[PDB]
Amino acid sequence: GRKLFKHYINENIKSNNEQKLFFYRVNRWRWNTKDNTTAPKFLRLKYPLLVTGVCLFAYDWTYGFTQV
Amino acid sequence: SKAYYFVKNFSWAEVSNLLCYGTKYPTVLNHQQKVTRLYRATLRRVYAHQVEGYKTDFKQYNENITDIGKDFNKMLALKPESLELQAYFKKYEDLQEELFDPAMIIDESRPYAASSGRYYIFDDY
Amino acid sequence: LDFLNEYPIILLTGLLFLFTTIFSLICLSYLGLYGVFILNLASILLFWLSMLYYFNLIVSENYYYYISLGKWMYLSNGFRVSFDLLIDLTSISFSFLTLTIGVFVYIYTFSYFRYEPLVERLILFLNSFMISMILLVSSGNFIVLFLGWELIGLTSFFLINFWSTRVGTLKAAFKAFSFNKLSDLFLFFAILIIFSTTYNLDILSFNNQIYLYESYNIDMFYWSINLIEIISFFFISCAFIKSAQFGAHIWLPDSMEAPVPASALIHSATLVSAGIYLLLRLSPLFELSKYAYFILPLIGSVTAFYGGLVSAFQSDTKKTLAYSTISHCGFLMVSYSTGVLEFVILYLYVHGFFKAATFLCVGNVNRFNRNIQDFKRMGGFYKYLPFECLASFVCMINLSGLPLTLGFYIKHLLFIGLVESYTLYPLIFSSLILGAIAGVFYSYRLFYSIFFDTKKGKKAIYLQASRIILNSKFYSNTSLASNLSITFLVLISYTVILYLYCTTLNNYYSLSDLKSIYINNAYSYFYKPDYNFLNAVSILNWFVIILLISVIYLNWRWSYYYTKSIDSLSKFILFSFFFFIFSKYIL
Amino acid sequence: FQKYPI
Amino acid sequence: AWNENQQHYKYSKEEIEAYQVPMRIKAGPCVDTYIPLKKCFQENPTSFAAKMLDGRKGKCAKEFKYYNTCLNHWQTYENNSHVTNAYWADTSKANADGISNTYGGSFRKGLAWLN
Amino acid sequence: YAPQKVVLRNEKSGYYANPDDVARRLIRLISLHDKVQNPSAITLKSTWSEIGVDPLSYVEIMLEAENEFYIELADEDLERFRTVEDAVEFIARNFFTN
Amino acid sequence: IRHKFSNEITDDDYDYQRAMHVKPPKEESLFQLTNILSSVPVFKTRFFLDFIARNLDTNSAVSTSDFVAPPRVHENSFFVYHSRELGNVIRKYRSLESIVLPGALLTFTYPLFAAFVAIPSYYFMFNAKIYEMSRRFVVRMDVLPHLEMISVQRIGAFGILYTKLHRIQDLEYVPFDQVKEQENYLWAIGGHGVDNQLIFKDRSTGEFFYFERQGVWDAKGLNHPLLN
Amino acid sequence: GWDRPDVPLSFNPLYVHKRELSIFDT
Amino acid sequence: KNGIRDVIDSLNADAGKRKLINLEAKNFIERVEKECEQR
Amino acid sequence: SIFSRQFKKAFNDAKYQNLTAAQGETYSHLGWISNVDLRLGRAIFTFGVVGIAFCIYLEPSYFHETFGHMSQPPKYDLIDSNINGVEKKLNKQILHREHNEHKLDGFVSMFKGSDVAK
Amino acid sequence: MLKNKLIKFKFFRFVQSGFYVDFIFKKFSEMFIRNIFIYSSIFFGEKFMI
Amino acid sequence: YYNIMRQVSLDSNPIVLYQSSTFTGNGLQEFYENADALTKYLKLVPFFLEKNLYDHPKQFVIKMEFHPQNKVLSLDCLTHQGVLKKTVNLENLIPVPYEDYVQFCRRKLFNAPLFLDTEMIYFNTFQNEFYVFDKNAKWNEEGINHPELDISKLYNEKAWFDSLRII
Ligand SMILES: CCCCCCCCCCCCCCCCCC(=O)OC[C@H](COP(=O)([O-])OCC[N+](C)(C)C)OC(=O)CCCCCCCCCCCCCCCCC
Ligand SMILES: Nc1ncnc2c1ncn2[C@@H]1O[C@H](COP(=O)(O)OP(=O)(O)O)[C@@H](O)[C@H]1O
Repeated sequence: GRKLFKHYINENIKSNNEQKLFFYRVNRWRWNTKDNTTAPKFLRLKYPLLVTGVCLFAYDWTYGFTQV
Repeated sequence: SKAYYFVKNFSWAEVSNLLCYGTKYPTVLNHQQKVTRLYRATLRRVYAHQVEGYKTDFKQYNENITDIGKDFNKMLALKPESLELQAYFKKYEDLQEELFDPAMIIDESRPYAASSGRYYIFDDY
Repeated sequence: LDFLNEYPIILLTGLLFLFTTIFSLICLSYLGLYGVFILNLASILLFWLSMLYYFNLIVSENYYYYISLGKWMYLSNGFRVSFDLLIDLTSISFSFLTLTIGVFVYIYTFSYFRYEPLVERLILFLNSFMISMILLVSSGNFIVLFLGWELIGLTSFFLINFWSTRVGTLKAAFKAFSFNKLSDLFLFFAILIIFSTTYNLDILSFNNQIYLYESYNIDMFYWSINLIEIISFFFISCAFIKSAQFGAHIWLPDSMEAPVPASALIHSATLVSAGIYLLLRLSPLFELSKYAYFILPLIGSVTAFYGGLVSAFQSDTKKTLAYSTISHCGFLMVSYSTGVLEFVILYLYVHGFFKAATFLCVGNVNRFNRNIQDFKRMGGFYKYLPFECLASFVCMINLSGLPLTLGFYIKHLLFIGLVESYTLYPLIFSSLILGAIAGVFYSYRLFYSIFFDTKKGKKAIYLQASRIILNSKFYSNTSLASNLSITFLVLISYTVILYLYCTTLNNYYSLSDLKSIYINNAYSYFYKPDYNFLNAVSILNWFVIILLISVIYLNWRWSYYYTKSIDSLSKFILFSFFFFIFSKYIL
Repeated sequence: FQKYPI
Repeated sequence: AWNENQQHYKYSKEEIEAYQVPMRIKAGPCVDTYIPLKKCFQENPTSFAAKMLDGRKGKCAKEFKYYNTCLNHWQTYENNSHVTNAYWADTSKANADGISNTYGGSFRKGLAWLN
Repeated sequence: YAPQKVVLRNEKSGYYANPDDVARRLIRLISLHDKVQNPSAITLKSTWSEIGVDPLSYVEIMLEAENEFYIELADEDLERFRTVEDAVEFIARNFFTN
Repeated sequence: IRHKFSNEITDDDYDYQRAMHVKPPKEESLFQLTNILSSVPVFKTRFFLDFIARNLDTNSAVSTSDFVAPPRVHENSFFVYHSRELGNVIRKYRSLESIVLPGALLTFTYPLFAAFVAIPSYYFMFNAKIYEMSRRFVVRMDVLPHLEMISVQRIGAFGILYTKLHRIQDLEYVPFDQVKEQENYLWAIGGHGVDNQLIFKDRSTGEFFYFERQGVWDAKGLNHPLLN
Repeated sequence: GWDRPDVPLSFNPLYVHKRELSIFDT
Repeated sequence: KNGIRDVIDSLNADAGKRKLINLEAKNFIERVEKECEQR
Repeated sequence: SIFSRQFKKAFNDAKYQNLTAAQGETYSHLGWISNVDLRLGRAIFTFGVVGIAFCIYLEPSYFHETFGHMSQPPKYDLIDSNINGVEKKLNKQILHREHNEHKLDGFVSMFKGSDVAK
Repeated sequence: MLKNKLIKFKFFRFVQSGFYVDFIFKKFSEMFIRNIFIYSSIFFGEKFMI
Repeated sequence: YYNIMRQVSLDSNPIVLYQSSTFTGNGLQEFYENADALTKYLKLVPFFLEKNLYDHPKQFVIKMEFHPQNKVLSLDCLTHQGVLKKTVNLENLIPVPYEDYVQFCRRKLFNAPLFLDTEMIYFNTFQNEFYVFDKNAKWNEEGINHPELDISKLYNEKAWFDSLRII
C-alpha cells in the first residue's frame, strides 16, 4: 500500500472541492470576455499602414528623386 | 476606520497592532473579537495583494484564502491560554508584517485618507 | 515687417498676460468662472502667438534683444540697478517651451476640476507660476534672476498646498519651502561674491569678463579657495536643490498631491529645469571650474540611475512620473557635463513635451478612477478611455526612449559625447547604462497595468460607466477639450522637435550662436563615427531588445495561453533568424 | 464634489 | 585644397562678423566654404522640412559640395577616423606597416569582435 | 442660482442612498454565501445567527459588502450590527456609499 | 433612449468599431475573404480545390475520441501518463538549438557577441523560464511490471528524446512547501504549466518528476496494484 | 436617482484633545 | 598650478597626441608612395 | 435540456452577470465605445505610426548598428548599352579603372590632407 | 539561477521606497529639530543663559 | 481538474439530435457537386485558415448523435481535408458564449460568415476545443429532450462558470 500517483491526486481533488464558491460568485463580472481584450487586438495597424503607404509614396514622388 | 498609521509618531509595535487589530491595545479584546479581527485583516491584506495586485492569479488566491479560512476556523475553537493559539497569532502577525506596504491604498471614505477634509462645510450658525 | 523685428512685441504681450492675471486675482468677484477663463485665455493666446513668431527669428537667425524697463533700486553707495530682460537663444529656449506647455495645460485645466468649487483659484495660480518662470528665464541681470528664483519658489508653494484645509498637504508644501529657502541662500551668497568681485550685476558683462578672474583666490578663515571654484560650488548647490538631484530630491515626490495640471507644469520644464537654465546661463564660469567638471557627471549619473530604477518599481502613476522626472534631470546634468550645449536643449524640449503630455493622460485616468492614483486598482480601462490609451501609448513610446522614436535620439546624443577621462568613470558609465534601460520597464508597467490587464478596480466604476441609458453620440468618460488639448500638444511637440533637430543635427549647421568659446570634438563621432563606437552602441541596443523580450514574453501568472505563449516566443525567434538570413544573403 | 451651501 | 571654396577667397574678420558665422563653425577650418553656402541659403530661403528632405540641398547644391568635402575632412582629422578604421581592419597588417605607432601601440580590439 | 437669501442646510430623509436598494443588494450578497440556506427567510429584522451566519462567514460577507458598496467599515461598527436592519441603515446613511 | 431623437448615433455609425470590438456578424462586405473566395471562380476551379483538400493538415492526425491508447514502449508494459501540448512546444523550443546555433556560428559576423549576450540571458532569465522545467519535465510515464519500475520519457538538448527507468520503491512525493523557497524564481516564471501539487522524485538519485496540468491519465494504469 | 441630503457636518469631525500638549513637543 | 589646470594640461596633451597621429599617418602614406614608385 | 435554445441563450447572457443587481440590470459590460474619443485617439495613433514609419524609412542607422547591413535591391543605369562591341568592352575597362582609381585617390587624399588648413 | 531574492516583496518594497533615503534623512532631521531647536535654543538659552 | 480517461464504447442505436441542411452529403465529391455546399465550403476557408495558422482549436459540426447507454456524443466534423468522425464524453461538454470563442484566440479572427450558429457554441474541456453548428439546420426536438440530456443531471456550477476563464 504505497502513495503513488493516485493518493495525492485524490487529496488534491478533495482540496479543490473544499473551496467556497461564494468568492467565485462575487468575482464573475471581472472575467467578462465582453468587456476586455489584449493590446494588439485593440491597436489595429491596418488603416495607419495605409496612411503610411500614401505618405511615403508622396515623399518618393516629391523629394525621393533627390536622394544622395 | 481612521487611517492615521503614519501621520502620528507611532512605533512599529503600535502600527502592527493597528494593522492586525482595530486598536493599539489588543489586550482589552475578547477571544472572539481578536480572532475575527485578525481574520478580517488577513483577508483584507490577501485581497490587496492577490486580487488587486501586479500579476494577479485568481486560482492561487482561492487556494490561499481557503487555507487561511481553515486555519482561522481551527483558531476560533481553541482556548485563549493554549500555546497553539499563540503560535497562530504569531504566524498571522508575521504574515501581516511580511506583506506590509509603505504605499498602502487608503480608501477615500476613511477619516485620514489622502482626499479627506478637502472642503470646509459651513453649519447653520 | 521690419518694425516687428526691430521692436519686439513679446514684452507687450507678456505684460498683458501678467496684468490680466493680477487683475483677475484682485477683481475675481466681477469675473465669474467663465470671465476669468476667457480673459486669461485671450491674454495667454496672444502671448503664445507673439512668442511663436519670434521663436524662429531668435533660434535660426541671430536675433536677440536687451530691454530695460528703467532704473530700479540702489544697491550700493552711488550704485543703481535697472530692470533688464535678455531675450536671447538661451532665454527663448526655456520660455517658448514653458509658454506652449502652459497654454495647453491651461486649456486642459478647465476640463479638469470640472465641477470643483475653486477652479478660478487654480487657473490663476497656474498663470502666476508660468509668469514667474518666464520672468526668471528672461533675466538680464542677477537681481531679476534672484527675483524670478524667489517667485517660482513662492508660487509653487501655493500650487502645492492647494488644498489649504489640510495640514497634511501643508507639511508637503513646507518641505519644498525649506528646500527653496536653502536654494535662495546659496544663490544670494553666490551673487554677493560676484558683486564683491566685479562690482556689476549684468549677466552678459559677467559672461565676458569672468575669465580675467580665473587665477584669483578668496580668503576663508583658514582656507584659500579659488574664486571660480567657490562661485561654481554655490551655483551648483542651488541648481541641485531646484533640479532635485540625489539627496536633495526628497521634496519632489512629496510634491505630487498638487492638482495634475500643476504637476504637469512643475515636473515638465519650469521648476525642475530652472537649475539647468542656470548652468546654461553662466556657461563660461562652469567651463573654467574644476568642481563642476568633477561633480556634474558623477551626481548626474547617480541621479539618473536612482530615478530610473525607483520609477520602474512605483505603483502610483504620479510617483512613477516624478521619479522619471528625477532620472531625466540627472540625464540632463550628464548631458551638460558632455560640453555640447545643443544636446542639452534637445533633451530639455523632448523630455518636457512628452512628460507634460503623459501627465495630462495620467490625470484623466486618475479622475476616472475617482482620485485613486494606484493602478493596482485599475485595469481594462481601454474601452472607457480609448483616447487616453492611444495618446498615452504614443507619449510613453516617445518618453521611454524606445528605438525608432524621437526620444531615442537624445539618449544617443548623450552617449556620443560622454567623456571617458573621469577617475570615477566606471561608476558613472554603469549608472548611465542602468538608467537608460529603465524607461521601457516603467512605460510598459504604466500602460499595460492601467489599460490592458485584468479588472482590478472597484465594480462601481465599471458598472456605473456602462449603463444602457448612457449610450449616445455625447457619451464620453472625458471632455472633448481635453482630447483636443492633448492632440494639439502632441502635434506642436512633434513640429518643434523636428524643427530643432533640423537646426542642430543637419549637415548644414543653422543654429544661432550660443555665446560659448569652449569647443570639443563631440560632433565628430556624430558626423564621422568609427566602427568600435557603432559596436558599442549596438551593445546597448541589444540589451534593450532583451529587456523588451523579457517584459513581453514573461508569464508571472497561470493562464490558458501559457503554452501558446512559449510557442509564439519560439516561432518569433525562428522567424527572426530566417528573416535576417533572407534579408542579408539571398534576395 | 457635491455642492453645499455657502 | 579641401578647405578652399570655388574662387579662392579668404573672408575678412569683418566679413565673418557681418555674415554672423556661428562660433562652432568659426572654431573649425571650414569658414571659407561655410560662408558662401550661408549666403546662398540667405538669398534662397527654404523651410526646415525641405532642408531635411532634400539631399541635394536644392539651389545650394554647388556650394554644398565644397562644404561637404571640408566637413568630411575636418571631422575625420578631428577624431582620427581614417587611422582608427585602418587599424580596426587587419590590425596586424597596420602594425607591420607602422601606420601610426602612437595609436598602434595602445590599440586593443574588444573580445566580442573576433577576439 | 442661489436665491440671494439665507438658506439653511436641508437634511431631507437622512439617507444618502436608497434604503430599499441597499437592502436588496445586501440581501442578495448574503444569499450568495454557501452557508446561507434559503434566501426567502431573510428579513431586515433577521439576526445573523438566524440565517446561519457564524462570525467568520460574517466577516467574509461584510468584506464583500464593503467591496460592493464602495465603502469601508470599521471594526466597531461591524461589531455593533445585530440584525440586517442595522447594517442596512448604517450603509444607507453613509455619505460615501455608491 | 436613442430612438427618441432624429439626430443620434446608430449601429450603422458604430459598425466601424467592429475591428476593435467583438460582436456577432451582421453583413458581408465586398472585400472580406469569405465573399472574395465565394465570388472568384479561380477558387471554384478543380485545381485550387484539389490543392486545398490535400495540404496544410491531415485528418489522420486529429484526435477522434476522449480516450487515447499510445503505443507501448515495451511489451508487457502498460500506460500511465502522457503529455499533449507542452511536450510538443518544449521539443520544438529545444529543436531550435539544432538550427539557430549552427546558423549563428556560420552566418553571424561576430559569433562571440552572440554568446556573450546569451550567457547572462540564460543565467538570469531563460534557465528558470524554460530549460530547467523542460529538464525536469515528464513527457511520458509507463510501468514495467516484470521489472517493477516506471519508464519515463524526457526531452534533452537539440530535441533529443530519451527514456529512463526508475524503481517504484524509490519514488516519493515532494510537498510544495519543501521546494517553494529554494526554487522561487523557477516557480514564479517557469512552472505554471506543470502541476506544483503533484511533484514526485526519485530518492535514490534525486531526479524530479513534473507532470503537465493538461495531460492525460490512464484510469486502469492509475489504479494498478503495483502503483496502489 | 436619489435625493441626497446636504453634505454632512461629519465630513469635518471635531478634535477633542484627550492628551496634554507638552512644551517639549512645541 | 592647481584646480582646473590638470584638466587643461590633459586636454593639451590629447590634442598633441591626435596631431601626432595625423602626422604619422601622412608620413606613412608618403612613404608608401615613394616605396611603390621605386618599383 | 442542454441543447435547448432558450436555456443556452440564458446561460450565454448570465455567465458573467452581476448577481447583486436586479433582474434586468445584471449585465456588467460596456456595449459600445465612445465615438469621438475613439476617433481622436485613432487619429493621434495614426500620426504616431506615420512618424515611426518615416523614422524607419528615412533614418535607418539604428538598423545598420543593431542588425548590420542588409543587401540592397538592384539599381543600375543600363545606359551603356548604347555602344556595342569592342567600343563597349574598351569603355567598360576604362570606367572600371576609373572607379578603382577614384577609390584609391579618395583614400590617399584623405590620408594626405592632414597638413592642409593648419 | 533557480532562486531569486530580488523577486520577493522585501526587495520590491525596498526599491519602491526609494532605497529608504527619505526615511533615513527625515529621522536625522527630527533629531536635529528636537535637540537643537527645542532643548538647546528655548530651554538652554532662555531658561539658563538668559 | 485531472483528465482521467474513461474507455467508452459505441451504442447500436444512436439518436440523431442535430442535422445540417446544407451538408447532407457524405463526402468532398458530393459537397463539390452541390452548389450550396460548395459555396458554404468556400466560405469556410477562413475558418480552416484560423484553425491551422492561428492555432484556434475550433471544429465545425455537420451531424450529431447521442448514445445514452455510454453517454457519448458522435460528431461529424467538416475540415478542409474532408469529413471526420469524433466521439465526445458527455461530462466534458460545457456551453460557452460567443465572446469566449472569439477571445480564446489572441490573433484577430476573420469576419465570420452569417450561417454559423453564433449562439450554440460548446466547449470540450478534455480536448480544449470548440464546437460550432449551422444556423440553417434541423434540430431533433424529441432527440434533444432525452432525459439523460436534461440539465438536471448535467449542470455543474464550477465546470460551467469557472472552468474556462479567459484572462
Ligand atoms: C560563438 C558562439 C556562436 C553561437 C551563439 C549562440 C547564441 C546566440 C544564437 C542566436 C540567437 C538569436 C537568433 C535570431 C537573431 C535575430 C536577429 C539577427 O539576426 O540579428 C543579427 C545579429 C547578428 O549580426 P552580425 O553578427 O552580422 O552583426 C550585427 C552587429 N552587432 C553584432 C555589432 C550587433 O544577431 C545578433 O546580434 C544576435 C546576438 C544577440 C542576441 C542573442 C540571443 C538573445 C536571446 C534571444 C533574443 C531574441 C532573438 C530573436 C529576435 C531578435 C530581433 C528582435
Ligand atoms: N499631545 C500629544 N502628545 C503626545 N502624543 C500624542 C498627542 N496627541 C496625540 N498623540 C498620539 O497620537 C495618537 C492620536 O490618537 P487619537 O486621535 O487620540 O485616536 P482616538 O481619537 O481614537 O483616541 C495617540 O495614540 C497618541 O499616541
